[PDB]
Amino acid sequence: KEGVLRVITRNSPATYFQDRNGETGFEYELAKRFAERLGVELKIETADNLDDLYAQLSREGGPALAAAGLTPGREDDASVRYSHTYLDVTPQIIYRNGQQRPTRPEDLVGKRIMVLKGSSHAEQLAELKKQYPELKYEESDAVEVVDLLRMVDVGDIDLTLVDSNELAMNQVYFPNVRVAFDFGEARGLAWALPGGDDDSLMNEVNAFLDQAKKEGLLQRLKDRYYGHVDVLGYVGAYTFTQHLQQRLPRYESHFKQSGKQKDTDWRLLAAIGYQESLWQPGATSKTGVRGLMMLTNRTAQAMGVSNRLDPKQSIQGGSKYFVQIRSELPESIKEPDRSWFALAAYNIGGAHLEDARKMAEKEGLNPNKWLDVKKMLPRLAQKQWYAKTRYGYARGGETVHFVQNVRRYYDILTWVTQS
Amino acid sequence: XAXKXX
Ligand SMILES: [Cl-]
Repeated sequence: KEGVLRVITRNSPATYFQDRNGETGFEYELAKRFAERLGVELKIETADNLDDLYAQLSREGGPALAAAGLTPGREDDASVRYSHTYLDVTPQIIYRNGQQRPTRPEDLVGKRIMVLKGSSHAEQLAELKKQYPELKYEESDAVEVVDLLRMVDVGDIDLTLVDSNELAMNQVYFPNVRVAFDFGEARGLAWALPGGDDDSLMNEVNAFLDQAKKEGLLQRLKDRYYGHVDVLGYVGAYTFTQHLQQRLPRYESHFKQSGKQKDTDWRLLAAIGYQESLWQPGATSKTGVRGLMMLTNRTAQAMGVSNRLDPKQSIQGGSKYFVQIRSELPESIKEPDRSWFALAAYNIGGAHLEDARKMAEKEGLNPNKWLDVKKMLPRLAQKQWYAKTRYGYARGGETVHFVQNVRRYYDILTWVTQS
Repeated sequence: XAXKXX
């Protein structure tokens, strides 16, 4: 029996990927809402590159559709069909703060440029190269957009060309990146189906996207993912000690009792709570976490938490979760490294964390050393590396920040106690 | 084609 919608996409922060709670992404969620409408089960399939994505999409047989933040192209060529558009974007040239802002397309010449092989943007440059014959740019399959942005930020390439939205989601993780200029008109993104004699699937796709635009479902989606967030930045000792005085006193006893109850240092628990909510029991994200220990509704349920907003329940729930995560780690990993690993899993999920341990092993490092694995973690955001892993993309550098941040708060709390 | 993008 069918009853399964096969949707091909990119494994990327904007389209689809795995976080600590399982599958997520603007594309994924939108496609599951659709599958739910049709009364079928969603099957995500990822493509190696865009050329492969399109190769897959048009060979019988053969995925039902591609949800991948694609731009329509020629219409005309009924060989690939596109949907009604769900997200309006604009391609922008991206440069690096410090080097000189290119102002006119012509300025692109004699700079190192990289784009996704097989992309709309490679085609914008291909066109441009006729107007300016000595334009040169590179294109790769071993690279996603999050790679391009990384490369410009660190200085390995000078320019790139990406959809405006891809910035709206990653810019915050790349403090050096800058928009030079818009390069093209605003266009809508659309799903791609194969052509095409049966318009049944397409008619239903577009029926979905039309209504989903009036339910506001697209704007909700647009806000829940293209609202920058993730791991909070280290606040400094000025702010922290102010909160030692102003906030900790209300929660110190909840932290202590949980520590007692679970046989762990209560100040590590408190550090976690600080890096999570700044010790604010009413904190929320549109990512679905809430409370002092920023728990998901699903995780809250599983730890006995009938009210995520009760700081005492949140602190027990999250502490329980952290210590269980740490008991489930391979016996190979000893303390104190065990706890650092446990913080990493608390954030990035065990599965990715195991990815990093394996990547570490193969790399000749010690998978039981937090110093080693934490060098592997950031590579989960590099296509060349994550594509060779079981669960794929993960913004692992933020997990590193997470862990090291909790550890600083942990040190200050240890110093300030400890008579 | 075309197509960064979710
Ligand atoms: Cl410890």
